Amino acid sequence: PTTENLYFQGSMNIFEMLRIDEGLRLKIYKDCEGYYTIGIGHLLTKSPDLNAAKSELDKAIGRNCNGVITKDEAEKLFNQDVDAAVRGILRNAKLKPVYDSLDAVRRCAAINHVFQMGVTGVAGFTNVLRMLQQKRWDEAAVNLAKSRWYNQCPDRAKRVITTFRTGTWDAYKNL
Repeated sequence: PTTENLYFQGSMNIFEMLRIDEGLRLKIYKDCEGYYTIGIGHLLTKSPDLNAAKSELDKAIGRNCNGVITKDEAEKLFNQDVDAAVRGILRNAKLKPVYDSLDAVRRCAAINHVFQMGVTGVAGFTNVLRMLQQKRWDEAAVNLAKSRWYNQCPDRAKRVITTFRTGTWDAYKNL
């Protein structure tokens, strides 16, 4: 690793990680599962109704957006959504002990997983949670790769799975 390479971990954090996995879009679009999304992975609604998505958007931002937001608004919403995922882990009796056992990089992977799937989805993966607590990284990554979350939308999840396997930021290098 060069001096620059050793600096790369200091540039990565949960925000930059999710920003790479989710992208940044200023107009409502459908994600890989067909759900209306905006910003940095902000899922607006699971309803097939674009009007519902627009109503949820206006509520989230606090103005009449007509389906479009600014980069600053996307960043603000993203920070709220990341804070929500962390809070959701820490108040959950199943997820908190696993999260606490993880190193800093895998804790980002955990927050990312919860941001993408929600708390009950993540807390339902009984075997993966035990594998992570037991530091069985290869087994945890193989089992994550069986999930519908990964298999239905591999490009958004693959980086996170690698990060659970290695505890490094290597999957986020050289985009």
